[PDB]
Amino acid sequence: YIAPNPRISSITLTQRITTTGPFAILTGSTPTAQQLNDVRKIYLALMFPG
Amino acid sequence: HNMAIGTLMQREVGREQPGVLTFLSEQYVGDDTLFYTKLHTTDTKVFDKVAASIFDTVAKCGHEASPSKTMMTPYSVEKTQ
Amino acid sequence: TATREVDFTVPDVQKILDDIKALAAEQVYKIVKVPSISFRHIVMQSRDRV
Amino acid sequence: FFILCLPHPKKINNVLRAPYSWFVKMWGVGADPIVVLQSTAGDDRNSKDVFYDKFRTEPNRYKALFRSSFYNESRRMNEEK
Repeated sequence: YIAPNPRISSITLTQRITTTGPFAILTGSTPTAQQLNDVRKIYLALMFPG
Repeated sequence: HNMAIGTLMQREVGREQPGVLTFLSEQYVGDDTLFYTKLHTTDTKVFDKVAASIFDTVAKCGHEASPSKTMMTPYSVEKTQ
Repeated sequence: TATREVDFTVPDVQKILDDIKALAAEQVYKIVKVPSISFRHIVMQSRDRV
Repeated sequence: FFILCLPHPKKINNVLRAPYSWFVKMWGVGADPIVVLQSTAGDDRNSKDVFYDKFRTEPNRYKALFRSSFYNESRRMNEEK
């Protein structure tokens, strides 16, 4: 699994003036063991359409 | 006296190895100097010649600053204990 | 947990300006007194034709 | 440490305090991932109005710089001391 490139949602200008994305509290979060098995069901329902 | 010495420090670095080691701050207190600079090359030979011209300026002023006492480091600062 | 992964999302601009400067001293040409050799001869046990 | 001073503790401690102070200055400077406490203040290098952020780590830019002859000469003078 590939996480997206982290500089998509934030640009840094000088040293300390960076853009803050709108979903900054969800991108800096982590899945548990139960919430990652639900992700595997979504990629099990997209590779098998109907 | 540290100010008259420390102004002669920046001249010889700027005249023997120019373009490297620009000076940004000058703090002089009792028996101490503190230069906040930035280094423009991570070289093993060039930095060895810039660090040699600093001691040759103090020794040609009359003082004897020890190479074990002199601090040239990126991530550490001591100032007035 | 805040310092586990090594960070790369802030590109150090000061390092890549010290490498543009060091690229300006790359001497492409060279100054020689005699040009390089361009023809050699081998002897086929002869006195007239090589 | 207490056994070494105990012959002559005012003289031993005055010459052994120099490599003990030097060791704490130059400890975590050469490692390649360096963890700092990200701070932010004014544009001057002497501004005191600082604002602190969380901890983070960053790759060291001065990794190959400590292969120099300035530190290798400075380290054997402290191992002599």
